[PDB]
Amino acid sequence: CSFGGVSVITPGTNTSNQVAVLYQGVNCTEVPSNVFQTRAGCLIGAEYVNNSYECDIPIGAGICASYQTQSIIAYTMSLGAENSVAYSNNSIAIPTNFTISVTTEILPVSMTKTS
Amino acid sequence: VDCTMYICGDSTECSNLLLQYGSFCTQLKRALTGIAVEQDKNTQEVFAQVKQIYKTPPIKYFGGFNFSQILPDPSKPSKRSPIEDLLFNKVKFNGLTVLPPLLTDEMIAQYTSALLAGTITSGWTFGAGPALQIPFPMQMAYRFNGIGVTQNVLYENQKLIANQFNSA
Amino acid sequence: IGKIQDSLSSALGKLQDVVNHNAQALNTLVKQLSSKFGAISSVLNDILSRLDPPEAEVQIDRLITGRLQSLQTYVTQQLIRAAEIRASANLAATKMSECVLGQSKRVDFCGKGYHLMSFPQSAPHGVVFLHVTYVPAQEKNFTTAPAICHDGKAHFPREGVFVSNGTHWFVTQRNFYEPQIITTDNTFVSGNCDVVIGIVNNTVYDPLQPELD
Amino acid sequence: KMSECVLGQSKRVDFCGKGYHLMSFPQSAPHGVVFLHVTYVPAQEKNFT
Ligand SMILES: *[C@@H]1O[C@H](CO)[C@@H](O[C@@H]2O[C@H](CO)[C@@H](O)[C@H](O)[C@H]2NC(C)=O)[C@H](O)[C@H]1NC(C)=O
Ligand SMILES: *[C@@H]1O[C@H](CO)[C@@H](O[C@@H]2O[C@H](CO)[C@@H](O)[C@H](O)[C@H]2NC(C)=O)[C@H](O)[C@H]1NC(C)=O
Ligand SMILES: *[C@@H]1O[C@H](CO)[C@@H](O[C@@H]2O[C@H](CO)[C@@H](O)[C@H](O)[C@H]2NC(C)=O)[C@H](O)[C@H]1NC(C)=O
Ligand SMILES: *[C@@H]1O[C@H](CO)[C@@H](O[C@@H]2O[C@H](CO)[C@@H](O)[C@H](O)[C@H]2NC(C)=O)[C@H](O)[C@H]1NC(C)=O
Ligand SMILES: *[C@@H]1O[C@H](CO)[C@@H](O[C@@H]2O[C@H](CO)[C@@H](O)[C@H](O)[C@H]2NC(C)=O)[C@H](O)[C@H]1NC(C)=O
Ligand SMILES: *[C@@H]1O[C@H](CO)[C@@H](O[C@@H]2O[C@H](CO)[C@@H](O)[C@H](O)[C@H]2NC(C)=O)[C@H](O)[C@H]1NC(C)=O
Ligand SMILES: *[C@@H]1O[C@H](CO)[C@@H](O)[C@H](O)[C@H]1NC(C)=O
Ligand SMILES: *[C@@H]1O[C@H](CO)[C@@H](O)[C@H](O)[C@H]1NC(C)=O
Ligand SMILES: *[C@@H]1O[C@H](CO)[C@@H](O)[C@H](O)[C@H]1NC(C)=O
Ligand SMILES: *[C@@H]1O[C@H](CO)[C@@H](O)[C@H](O)[C@H]1NC(C)=O
Repeated sequence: CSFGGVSVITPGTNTSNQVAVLYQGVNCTEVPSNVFQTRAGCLIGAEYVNNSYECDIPIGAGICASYQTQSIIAYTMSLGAENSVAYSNNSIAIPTNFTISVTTEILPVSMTKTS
Repeated sequence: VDCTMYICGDSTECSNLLLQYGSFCTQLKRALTGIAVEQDKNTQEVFAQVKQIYKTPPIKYFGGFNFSQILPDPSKPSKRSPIEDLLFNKVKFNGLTVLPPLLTDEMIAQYTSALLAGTITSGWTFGAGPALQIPFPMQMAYRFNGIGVTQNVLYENQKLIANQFNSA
Repeated sequence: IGKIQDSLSSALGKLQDVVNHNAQALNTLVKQLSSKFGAISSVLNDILSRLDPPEAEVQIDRLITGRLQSLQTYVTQQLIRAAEIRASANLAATKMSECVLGQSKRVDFCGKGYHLMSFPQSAPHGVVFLHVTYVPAQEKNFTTAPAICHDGKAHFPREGVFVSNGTHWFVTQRNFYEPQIITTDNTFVSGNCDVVIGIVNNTVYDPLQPELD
Repeated sequence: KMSECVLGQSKRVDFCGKGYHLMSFPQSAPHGVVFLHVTYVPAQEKNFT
């Protein structure tokens, strides 16, 4: 037939009560506005934009959703900025200053002893 | 796996009887969902180790050394390299489903090519901060110092060393 | 150090997770004491009150089997969760040795940057490391050469790089810009200047030659 | 390995191949990664007093 899980995408009830719905790996013509077909299923209640942001809520196969443009949106995540090294056969870059930085790292060591 | 659809499966005399077992099926779905969320974090931790998406310069001439078999192939939809193309040619049911990974392998190939261009252009500086360009022969000479060889041994043998790399 | 205090006072999800998983499992264990598993009730004082002993054995066994199954599932998942906490504690013990009682050279093992030092802090069921690292900043480009030719000889820097500000040639150390005059005290010689590719012509200054004379 | 053999030079013996680690290059495989380790191997020794 065409079974599959149903997932609900929400920006959080402390932001809004709108919702989008993913029918997982179901063809979006046999579900029963915005109907959008994904490699991960049929998405209802979000509009597809052409921009690309950092991932917010992961849908799958490169698609994420966000509450931005008010409602939720889809798109393809961003790997990162774009840095272009001016490499040449006789050029070098050398630093003239520094910063002292300090970061944290958290690790579990134990859990509770039960009998 | 949908526990209820694997066990009973359509029938209704089976669902009411299975309802008598408590939360055995909720535990199993939690266990399988944790596994699936861990598989994306595995890949994020191996490959997304870079701030920017670095590119190699067009001229593409690093004092000789030849990296063409491991740099990306612009005439492809996937933009994989020649060796990444060699590696990729060698490797519905009763409630069962396969989810897709969050990262396509186009994205993974794009992370790996940026890690490669960071190394060929900046040595090890992009792994500790901003990428600082250095010529490749001089970076190779810094690395010869790190193994305890004096750095004129590289500059006086550059062509032989580059040929050996290329043959290997 | 003043910003760690703000960012925390205003992130411990890996410690909160461990706690949540154990509580969610202990609650599922108790919530199973109220399932029939195919019996007339969930209470032994109800099978021992409306059944004669030959008929209550069959109903008590159905509860025994279910409760044993549930207890043994609890005990398997705890073994699998403890084997994961064990590896995390083994990594924490290595970081305490290599980042707190030493200076590490391994890249990205004791922070991001160049490791200077680390400080431990205790947490509810774990440990926080505060990593202090050096990060270089504010880079300039110069032009470089691998060696300098002078008097028919090729000179290489002892511990630096040859750089040019446009018209003059100096030696710096590689991570911090601090230019010096190229002399025979910060360079060494090997060979003649026609086998290296990229040599430049420049003068290498001898300190004795003038001073003596 | 990606941190210590690709983003730096390692002095740990045999962590990045056989020989003295020079540098390493990553390639993506299906469900995995391949590391090409470049090392320096000494050759043609003579004996001395
Ligand atoms: C190196 O960077 C530091 C900043 O980290 C510079 O010091 C700052 O200088 C500005 C302008 O003089 C002041 O407003 C800041 O208060 C200074 N920061 C600190 C922490 O004191 C320093 O001048 C830079 N050095 C060079 C040579 O550029
Ligand atoms: C880098 O190496 C490759 C070999 O893997 C070179 O490409 C080959 O070059 C030979 C002649 O030198 C040709 O016969 C082959 O057909 C080439 N194979 C190709 C193009 O796939 C390549 O030229 C080298 N790069 C440079 C700059 O010399
Ligand atoms: C090092 O020099 C290069 C060469 O100009 C600089 O890189 C160029 O910067 C301009 C302006 O930011 C860009 O429009 C070019 O695309 C860059 N790349 C080139 C020309 O190949 C770079 O800014 C210099 N670095 C520092 C730290 O001053
Ligand atoms: C490169 O650095 C040198 C510094 O040695 C500069 O030359 C000196 O500049 C100062 C101030 O302009 C003068 O008082 C000196 O007479 C110059 N010569 C010497 C031998 O010290 C030079 O201008 C710098 N070049 C560039 C392009 O910045
Ligand atoms: C570096 O210096 C050497 C020696 O001063 C230069 O060698 C001379 O180059 C000229 C022009 O090519 C020739 O006419 C001479 O016969 C060369 N003499 C020797 C002893 O080789 C060399 O050309 C200089 N390099 C540059 C780039 O100017
Ligand atoms: C250095 O000299 C030693 C001998 O002192 C050489 O070792 C001998 O090697 C030959 C050939 O393999 C064997 O037949 C002998 O039995 C070895 N000698 C002993 C005492 O066992 C060694 O091969 C020489 N190495 C070089 C690079 O010259
Ligand atoms: C949650 O609600 C509180 C008060 O209603 C507000 O201060 C806070 O910003 C909200 N959180 C988010 C993420 O909107
Ligand atoms: C859904 O069915 C239609 C009708 O056959 C088909 O054109 C479409 O490609 C199907 N969906 C997908 C994702 O292939
Ligand atoms: C996104 O860009 C493509 C370019 O091929 C265009 O065809 C499409 O209409 C755009 N989508 C929207 C929603 O504007
Ligand atoms: C660097 O490349 C230039 C081409 O712009 C060439 O003229 C020069 O000989 C090269 N030098 C070295 C050291 O490779």
